[PDB]
Amino acid sequence: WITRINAAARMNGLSYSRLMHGLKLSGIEVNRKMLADLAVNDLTAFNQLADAAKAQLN
Amino acid sequence: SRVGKKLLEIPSDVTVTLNDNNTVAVKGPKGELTRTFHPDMEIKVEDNVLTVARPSDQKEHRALHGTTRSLLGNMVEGVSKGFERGLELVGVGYRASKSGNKLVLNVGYSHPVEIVPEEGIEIEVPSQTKVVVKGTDKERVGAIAANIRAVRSPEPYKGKGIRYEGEVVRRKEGK
Amino acid sequence: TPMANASTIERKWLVVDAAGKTLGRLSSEVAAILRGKHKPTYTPHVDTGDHVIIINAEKIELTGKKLTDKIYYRHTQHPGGLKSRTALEMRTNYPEKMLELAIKGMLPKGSLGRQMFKKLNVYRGSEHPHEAQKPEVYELRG
Amino acid sequence: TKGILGRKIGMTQVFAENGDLIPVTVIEAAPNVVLQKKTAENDGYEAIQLGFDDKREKLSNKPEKGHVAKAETAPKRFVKELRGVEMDAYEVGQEVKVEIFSAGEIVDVTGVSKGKGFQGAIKRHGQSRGPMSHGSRYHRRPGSMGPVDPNRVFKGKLLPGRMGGEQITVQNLEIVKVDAERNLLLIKGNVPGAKKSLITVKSAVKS
RNA sequence: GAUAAGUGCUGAAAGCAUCUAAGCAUGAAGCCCCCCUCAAGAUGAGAUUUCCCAUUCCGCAAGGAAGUAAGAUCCCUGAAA
RNA sequence: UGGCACCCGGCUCAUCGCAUCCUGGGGCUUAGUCGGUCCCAAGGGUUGGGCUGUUCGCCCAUUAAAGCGGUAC
RNA sequence: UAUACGUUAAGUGGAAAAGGAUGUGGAGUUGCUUAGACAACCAG
Repeated sequence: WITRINAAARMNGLSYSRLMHGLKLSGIEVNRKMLADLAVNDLTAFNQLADAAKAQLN
Repeated sequence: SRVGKKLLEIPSDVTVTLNDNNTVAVKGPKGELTRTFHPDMEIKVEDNVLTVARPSDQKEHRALHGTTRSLLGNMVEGVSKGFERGLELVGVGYRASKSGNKLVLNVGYSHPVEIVPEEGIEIEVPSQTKVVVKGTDKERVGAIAANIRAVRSPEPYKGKGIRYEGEVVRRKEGK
Repeated sequence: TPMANASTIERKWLVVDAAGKTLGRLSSEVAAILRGKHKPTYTPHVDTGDHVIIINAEKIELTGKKLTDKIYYRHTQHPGGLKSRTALEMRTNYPEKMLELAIKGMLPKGSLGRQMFKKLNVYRGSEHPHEAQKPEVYELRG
Repeated sequence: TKGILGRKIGMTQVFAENGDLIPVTVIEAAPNVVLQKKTAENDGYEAIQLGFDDKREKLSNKPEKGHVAKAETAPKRFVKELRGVEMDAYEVGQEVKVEIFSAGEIVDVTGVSKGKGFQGAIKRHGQSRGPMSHGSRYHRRPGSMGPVDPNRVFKGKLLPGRMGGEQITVQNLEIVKVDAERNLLLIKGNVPGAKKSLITVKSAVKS
């Protein structure tokens, strides 16, 4: 799950560590890596989550 | 004053063109040379003078710079006049040498040696105990003189051998 | 219950030039691309990589004095047989083999690693014959 | 360079002009015919092909007849390639004859040696015998088989096996006499191979 | 063809010098080629020349089966093996 | 009822290290003839006998040379 | 293949050093010291 999330995040410009820190800080959005694997199935929502994390990260 | 950090004057009768990779083609009456330097080397060359400074105080420019600027004026001389060099091969039977063109030498050592001179140099010396040579570039003329110096070899016991311009022959404990 | 992958994949074609780039700093990225770690559908037991074409492989670069000190050894299994080559000869005589060795040393061992290695094409010079596959240029992100 | 193919006939002696005696090997070589010219832009290296001996129709299949169709000739028994020769003095149908060699010219001879079958260590590699008749029970055996530490046997250790029957070359032989009416060459010395076999004569490599 | 110990010419820190740092030459029975032999199971399984061809059945297509072409083998007389 | 240190040779087959015996290339210290010394170099080569327990070993005659060692003698 | 400040150029980093060593970046001092060094170059 970590490897897949890392690849999906690097497809957006973020890295895994920065994305996880932003998610942990942009509220929490408790999301197990298993359920954040949804990058494979529906990539659009994963981009929304990454956008929120980026918005809080800066 | 570092060896090379000077203002080298020139007769202003030569041609110079510049390109990238420090490709500086210096021509004129006769010579045409091109010495390329690493790009960090700043270039400051006027019509005749070259007031090149050092980009940095570290050894890539605190020491190497003095190597470059100096030799720059060298091309001008090599472009304009030429160069000369001298030698001697003093010996009892050291008259063996070339009768023009290619070199042919019997050392008295029972093996002869044959060499053909290259382009860019002229040799005008009838008596071969002394050697006088001329050319266009100091580097090539020095190599040529090195060629003829290596032709003959000295011996310690006897006061005879091959020497540079005005030089003595090695002497050792031979008895 | 995540999703694995089984034969329902597509492999793209990428072309990377090796002009100026150092040996390892390019080989690592190329190996990572070859294993297929750059896509979210990664799978350890299935090949999901792409095809990598390298051009201008003879203009590679090495830092320091390695160009005259790095030595490639091999053994012929006979007594006293230990052949050696300096990096300069490897660069000026077999440029593609040095790149192939560097990339191959960075791939997992076993059947899948050796089958992964078959997707790499290395050419000396700036011309390749792979035209019908429509290669797409790809710069080194790292 | 230049070369030709032939068949060995045997050995004899010849008296030279000053009155001394020299051994001679007789090579019989009917004229050869070129069959193919391999070029760089089509095959990757300059070469020519030569055929030597005629064989009747029954001992020939359609591919061989088709191959020899281009240069009009009967099917040939032996076909060999020569490379390094000048490629502008040959045609597809040209004929190579023994007159190309002149008496007193150095040459090379390549051929396949005889066979001796399964042979032991002493005859195959020229090793030594153990002592006899001093309480010793060691004769003709290969010898010790390495040291103890490696826990294995090194490659290259020589052991009995099938002997002979491989290509070899003899260099710097010279020609004593040549005649074209019988297509015979007389080399000085020995030549590898059994009688009636195939031997190739080439120009000197060392020169 | 480059290289070791060495020999040099240019020229540096450092106006001088200076075979040494950027450079350029020469230099060993070692090192790669040249000589000889094996070598595409090199699964990366290469190349050129020549010969045979689009057979019959069901299955309408694919497909699968049978008899064959070029060519081999079984069997017999042997030995340069 | 002292003193104070230590804890098998021969045969048949070979292979490796260089801390080089010969051959190659050098400085040298050495008229040349030579010889001594010190660097670089492991490719190849490096002997037949008599007395003898081959010893804390003698001799004979050759060769460009009759190297030192590791591999459970 | 994060963000800042310095060191090292030899693969030191990747065992433990006597002994030897112009390798040597900084913080010091101590000299003579632009009517004046290190090359100065002309001149007992």
